[PDB]
Amino acid sequence: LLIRKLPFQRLVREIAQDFKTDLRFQSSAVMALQEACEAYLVGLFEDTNLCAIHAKRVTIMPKDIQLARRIRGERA
Amino acid sequence: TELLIRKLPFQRLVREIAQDFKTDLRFQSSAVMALQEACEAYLVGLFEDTNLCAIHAKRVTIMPKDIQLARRIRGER
Amino acid sequence: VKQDSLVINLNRSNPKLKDLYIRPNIAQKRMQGSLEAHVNGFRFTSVRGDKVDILYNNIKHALFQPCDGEMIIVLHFHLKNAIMFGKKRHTDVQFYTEVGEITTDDDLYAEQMEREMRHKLKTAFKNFIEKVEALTKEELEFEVPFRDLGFNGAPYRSTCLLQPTSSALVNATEWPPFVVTLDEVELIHFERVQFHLKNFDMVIVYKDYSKKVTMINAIPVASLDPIKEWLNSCDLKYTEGVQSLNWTKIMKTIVDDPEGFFEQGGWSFLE
Amino acid sequence: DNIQGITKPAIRRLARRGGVKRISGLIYEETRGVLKVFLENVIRDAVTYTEHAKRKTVTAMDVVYALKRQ
Amino acid sequence: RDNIQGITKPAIRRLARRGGVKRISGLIYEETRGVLKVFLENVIRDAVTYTEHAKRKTVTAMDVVYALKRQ
Repeated sequence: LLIRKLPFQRLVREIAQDFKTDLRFQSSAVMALQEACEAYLVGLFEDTNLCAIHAKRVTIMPKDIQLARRIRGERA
Repeated sequence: TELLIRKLPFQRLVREIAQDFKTDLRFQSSAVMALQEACEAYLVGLFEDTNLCAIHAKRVTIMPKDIQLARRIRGER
Repeated sequence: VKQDSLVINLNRSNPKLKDLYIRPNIAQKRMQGSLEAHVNGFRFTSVRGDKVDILYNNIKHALFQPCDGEMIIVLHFHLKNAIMFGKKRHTDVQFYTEVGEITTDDDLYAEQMEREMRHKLKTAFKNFIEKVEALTKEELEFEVPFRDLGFNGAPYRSTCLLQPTSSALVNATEWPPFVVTLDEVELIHFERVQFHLKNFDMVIVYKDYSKKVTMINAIPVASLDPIKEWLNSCDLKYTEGVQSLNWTKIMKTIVDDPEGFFEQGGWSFLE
Repeated sequence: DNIQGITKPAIRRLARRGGVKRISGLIYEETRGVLKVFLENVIRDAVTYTEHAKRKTVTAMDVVYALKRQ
Repeated sequence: RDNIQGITKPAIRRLARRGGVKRISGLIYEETRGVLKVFLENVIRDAVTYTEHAKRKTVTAMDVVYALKRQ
């Protein structure tokens, strides 16, 4: 709902070339991955936003994402 | 394995929380040690997240604000 | 607006309080001082000779923030009319004392010291308050916030703890403080309220439509219901939405045509 | 292309729904990179469910499982 | 009973030190105390749930570890 579908799957397929390596995705599943991502980034941004607030900044910076992801246990 | 909390007061804490439950409950020593090993591990890890936060605020001393932020991102209550 | 003159009396009755810092400052240094309650006003005696006066008839809200759960104890005055000291004009003047300390990386006797100062300080403050309330014939009252009704939010781009009082929604422990008089609120509207969201913004719209809306950002959903319940006990109506709305545009639209706004069904557009 | 699955305005919309008031210009690439990592981990975990069963086609169901591992 | 008061300030300092905290505000001990009591309560609560599902009155280390997987 929040992202354009077309460029998103161009990313899904571009990723798909690294695995089987012959893979084709059911349309329902491409849609389910987009849904999953949108939710992930929104919630990430919610945590990012809190980090900026902690630092007395309106604006969020990659500093902020990196802190959120660290505490979330994503990338050390 | 290290156990920075003294075992005896930790035990009372576990048995206090043991009321407000099945009023007859016993705990195996291994079960109490497991809880203790878990708790100290949670606190240490939480203190790391906390300290990151204080750094983010350009501070060397951690404050409840730091803990609360950290716990909030983690999804705790 | 010009004030009246402080009426000071020389006599047995002069409720006073020592060891008090004044926010905001008179310099880039913290001016410690003493606060004195005279016939029609408050005198603050600083060490450096700097003296600030506050009139009981200029006090809009008088807040007392105890030290429980805090590192300080506060007297807060929200003023009806901004008064000028230092460079700027200040609607908010407060007085605090610090109760707490910082360890670097078990001392027992020193903990009796702790609770006793915390007890002194807050007895000092209650006994002073009880006098001043009596000097004015209970006509000026200290509103103590209800901590059980509290919630955390980010009005100012810090995350503080906002607490209701009888007449107000309040934070007096962070500078700049946050004071909102409930009687002046038209309605509340909550934004970003939807499942899978851990945080919502709360929008405060004033009866005076010229006044820009006051935002409280990134409040935990868990607090959404407790807050609503408080809003009702205040006869403050509220509404919900997923989307963040442009309020300066909405308020512009309304103030520029206050008539036809209420021809659409008014605030019903919030549903 | 130079966009990895996400357009600058979609990033702004996403961040907007998160409580974000303002955006450092640096965020778009940070968001894009971070998204590629999350997407990979989930795809990676998914196709493994697909070849645990024997299929060369990933279904929606293969995605729901990949997500209950995180 | 307040036995959350028995978990000691030096204990909290020690734990903190290991988390790499250099310096500490005074309100950390009550926050930490509360934080711990909540966490502990979740695990014990979850743990006894495995204990009566097996129809037992005694909590095994097994109950405790399974509960931690929920957390």
